[PDB]
Amino acid sequence: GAVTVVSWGGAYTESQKLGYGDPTAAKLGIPVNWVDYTGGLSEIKAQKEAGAITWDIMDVYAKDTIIGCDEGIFHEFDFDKDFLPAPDGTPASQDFFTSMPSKCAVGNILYSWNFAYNDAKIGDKKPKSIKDFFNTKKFPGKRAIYKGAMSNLEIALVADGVKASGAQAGGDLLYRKMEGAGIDRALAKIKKLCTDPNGGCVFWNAGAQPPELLANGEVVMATGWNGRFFNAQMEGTPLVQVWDAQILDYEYFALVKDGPGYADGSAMKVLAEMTSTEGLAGSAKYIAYAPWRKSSIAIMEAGEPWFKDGKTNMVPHMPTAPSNLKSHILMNPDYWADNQDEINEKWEAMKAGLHHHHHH
Ligand SMILES: [Cl-]
Repeated sequence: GAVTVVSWGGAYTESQKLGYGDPTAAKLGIPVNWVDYTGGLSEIKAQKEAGAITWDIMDVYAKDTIIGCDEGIFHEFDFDKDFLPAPDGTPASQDFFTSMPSKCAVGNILYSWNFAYNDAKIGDKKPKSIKDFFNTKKFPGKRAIYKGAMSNLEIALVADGVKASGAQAGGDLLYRKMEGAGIDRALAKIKKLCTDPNGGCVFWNAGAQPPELLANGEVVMATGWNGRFFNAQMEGTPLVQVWDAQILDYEYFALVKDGPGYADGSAMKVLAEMTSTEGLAGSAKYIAYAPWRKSSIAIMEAGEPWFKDGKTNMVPHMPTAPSNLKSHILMNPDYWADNQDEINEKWEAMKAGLHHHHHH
């Protein structure tokens, strides 16, 4: 019987299907099918409440591993029994480079939220910083920003000169600066950008939208996920990514309880093989996302140039390359799991106000 995996579409799903889904299906004799979504838990909640679950494995935001575990949607793993050791025998828990954020999480890749511009359209002056993203005098034009508050509030505060630390024990220091007053400052900063006659905002939802909006000249700068910009670059689109105040984030799979392949073990078998050393390394032949396992990282580095063409080196494009980390923020999934409802109420009220005050 087939196992249904849910992911984010475009170049990301392609990297997963080619890197590890199709090989897993062929090896195990369990078909592996892909469904596109745009994140969150609303679809799976609706399916679960209706007693009609058709999804088996979900590729999810870090915060949603926590929420989906706490809501009883996802299966709590027994990590070293359920996931495969590295080839040398290292147990999975020691091969995955850090701890899981929830008992329901298993890592796949690391990715960055950053921004890009179209070098052929932007003009002679070239954006170089997150402050440039907000600078409508030096860089007039529309921006694309993510539909949700998550990521936007962080970059807004850093563009306001509030300091992030990047990764360190306890998470990024930025989050302690995102209490009520900091949230209000961030909302004001976004509102300012979106209401400025020399700015304005398009809110993107699907990961394919930022590169498309830039390729078509609909915005002058767009936030997005680095792998989606990378894919467009490798297709010949003259985008340039800016990594100042990039947010380093961790992606996961979760196993849906009571999905079609749950009781019979087929979904778990697929998941264990997709998240193997070889599978996670294989995905990085297609997209600039870093494998979660140390063993997979070592394979990629030793195998450079690792891109599918046998000539493009992948390490300099990775979210974790030192050059790309110089001023990064480390995403905090507990912050967003805990506070997204309260924040979203204020975020959506801000967005509704953009319309109500907008003159045709
Ligand atoms: Cl894409």
